[PDB]
Amino acid sequence: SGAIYVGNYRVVNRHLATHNDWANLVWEDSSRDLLVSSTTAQGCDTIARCDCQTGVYYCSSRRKHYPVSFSKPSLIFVEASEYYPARYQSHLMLAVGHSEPGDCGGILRCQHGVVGIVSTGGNGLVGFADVRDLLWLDEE
Ligand SMILES: NC(=O)[C@@H]1CCC(=O)N([C@@H]2CCCc3ccccc32)C1
Ligand SMILES: [Zn+2]
Repeated sequence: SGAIYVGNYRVVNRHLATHNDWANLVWEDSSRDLLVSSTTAQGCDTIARCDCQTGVYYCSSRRKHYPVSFSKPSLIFVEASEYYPARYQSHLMLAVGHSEPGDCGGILRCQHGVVGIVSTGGNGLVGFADVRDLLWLDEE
């Protein structure tokens, strides 16, 4: 579990969105595993606007933050899980690292701010859903 809280937005994995998220929906994209809902309180996270390929992510299944090198956001084939059939996931970045399903939502960040959140994994790989291209998170 986990979310990004920026301005009056809450960014969560679409497969973990609550009824309150769907009832206050701003934007959702199944192919990216992302959903954004509106909040009453203002959040403290800042989104990175960069092309960094090194950062640090939070792994709840180890209670640890790990430094990682990660690939550029791309269209990657992800195997079937309990939440999605086997399909291509877009805007996904991979790194070598530990990840279990419940690790989804952990933040990946760099020197500029939040880059994305854990969305995929298994077998010593961890995949992050990028949010750096969602410029509208910084306004309205
Ligand atoms: N985004 C997707 O297509 C799904 C979302 C839910 C989900 O459990 N995953 C994978 C399954 C394999 C292990 C694993 C480890 C860590 C995190 C996520 C996963 C991918
Ligand atoms: Zn950066």
